[PDB]
Amino acid sequence: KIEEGKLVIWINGDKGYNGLAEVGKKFEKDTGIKVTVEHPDKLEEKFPQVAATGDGPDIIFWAHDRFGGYAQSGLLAEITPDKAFQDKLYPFTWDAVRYNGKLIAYPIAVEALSLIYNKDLLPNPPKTWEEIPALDKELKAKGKSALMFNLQEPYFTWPLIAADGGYAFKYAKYDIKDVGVDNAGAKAGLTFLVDLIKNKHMNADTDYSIAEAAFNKGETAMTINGPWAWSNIDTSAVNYGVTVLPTFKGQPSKPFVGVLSAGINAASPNKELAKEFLENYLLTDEGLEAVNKDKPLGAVALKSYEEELAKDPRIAATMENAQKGEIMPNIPQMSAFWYAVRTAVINAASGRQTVDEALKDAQTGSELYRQSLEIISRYLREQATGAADTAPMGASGATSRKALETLRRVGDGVQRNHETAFQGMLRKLDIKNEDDVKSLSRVMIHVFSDGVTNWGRIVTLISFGAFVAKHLKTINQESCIEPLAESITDVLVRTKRDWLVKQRGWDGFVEFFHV
Ligand SMILES: Cc1c(-c2c(-c3ccc(F)cc3)sc3ncnc(O[C@H](Cc4ccccc4OCc4cnccn4)C(=O)O)c23)ccc(OCCN2CCN(C)CC2)c1Cl
Ligand SMILES: OC[C@H]1O[C@H](O[C@H]2[C@H](O)[C@@H](O)[C@@H](O)O[C@@H]2CO)[C@H](O)[C@@H](O)[C@@H]1O
Ligand SMILES: [Cl-]
Repeated sequence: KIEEGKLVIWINGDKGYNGLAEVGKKFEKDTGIKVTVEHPDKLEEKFPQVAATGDGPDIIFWAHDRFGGYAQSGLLAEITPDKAFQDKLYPFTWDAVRYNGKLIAYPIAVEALSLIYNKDLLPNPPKTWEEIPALDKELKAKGKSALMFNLQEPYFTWPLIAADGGYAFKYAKYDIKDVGVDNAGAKAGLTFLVDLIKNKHMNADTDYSIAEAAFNKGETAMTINGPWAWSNIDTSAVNYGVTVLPTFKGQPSKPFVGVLSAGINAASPNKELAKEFLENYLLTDEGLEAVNKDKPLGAVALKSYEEELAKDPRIAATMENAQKGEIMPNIPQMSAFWYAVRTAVINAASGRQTVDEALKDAQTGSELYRQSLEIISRYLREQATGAADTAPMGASGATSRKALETLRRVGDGVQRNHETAFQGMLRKLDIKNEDDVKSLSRVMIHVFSDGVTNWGRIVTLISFGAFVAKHLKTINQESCIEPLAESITDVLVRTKRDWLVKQRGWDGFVEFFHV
């Protein structure tokens, strides 16, 4: 599906895509290979959908956080630069694009949010979130507002949510069992935001465009944005500074740090062309300058050029915020985490849910994959061997234990009553190895995805997995069970995410079958 002898590149509409296209023309000069740069809407949602069918761009640009998802689904080429090239970029940038030990992208630039303030309105920007209300009242008396930023994307609100002890996945590797979305710190940050809105210091409908227009016209004294934004402010002749984000309850705002990264599509027939492009045209002083001059990249991964721009106090401020922040995890569940928190912030801001209701649903949504896997993996393995897993359930272990106990009753019942259809389907598929299992997964993915949503169909999906798992054990294919459990889990949580959260996840399963 992807055309050989050219390069199609996807990059977000806020990045320097005219600059990248100029690096594209220089490549075409040397090679006679045309480079098309596109910035489609939602490209971070479209890439996984199209790339799975062997379609999409040759190169996708996004922050590193989405790339583990892409790599796990087999959508990215392993990149293998030689030592001489690896040494040209900061090790910590390479770390951002490492997944299960393999480099899955080229790092381009380190991004963090800063407080951007209009020096003519606000000579001294506020050190604390707590002083922004009184600053707003002072500025409204003069026909201005204190602060506007994008309330539609949780990336911009996260630094406040995280300040007093909100976190996504705990680090001390990343404990995926430990989600800090509905703890006291997260509640405190989101409550402060909702109070700002309730008190008319901010408007819940403010998005990227409205904040940018209002700051760049000198109507609001402050915004929160990344380096990409600076170009448009330079154009506006607002006298702006870039500074440390305000503290909350005495603690730094903790922005989620992104490394803008360039991944090669696994389905691309143009991998050597993509590698030559990214290594020897883009990731050079001249290539990054071309992009940076269009929309600023931040602290670039390329040591030689980072040194040249390091003296810029806007970069200095970006790295001060990044140091108070945390590098985003690249784990496959990041997409689910962001979707959950996006919904929680929009709903709390709008009044559709209270902060407690919004962050509860977000915690459920963020924990959904790992919780579902634990139940589904334990059911298939204990069905297959006749022996339960001794290891303790961990956090939400009561939910997991009671869901496992319910599924034992209800799942054993479907395997007994539907033995005929299950044996029939198992006998048709000639399951004798991991290849046969992967093929089954593809079919079962289709049949489950295509049908209606209720606990019975969900039990049927998991119970068929149990039925198959018993087969795999008896034919010395036990190593195929975990990958089957991961397949079932993946399609369950991806295709029924909203319904599952609406039911309070596995608590709803336990209550629905309570007798
Ligand atoms: C495992 C399965 C599925 C199935 C998957 C499947 C299919 C093919 C594969 F290769 C692998 C997995 S993933 C999946 N996920 C959800 N539901 C599924 O099935 C149900 C229908 C169903 C079938 C059999 C037993 C029970 C049962 O539903 C009980 C139920 C339903 N709704 C509420 C409450 N209870 C459905 O789609 O609604 C499936 C679909 C049809 C099906 O059998 C259909 C009958 N066939 C006749 C011909 N024979 C050779 C074969 C049998 C079977 Cl065995
Ligand atoms: O809002 C959730 C969103 O946050 C990040 O996306 C940032 C991106 O890193 C920046 O490069 C810039 O474009 O703004 C985006 C926010 O609108 C995550 O990278 C992304 O995965 C996540 O969905
Ligand atoms: Cl409100």
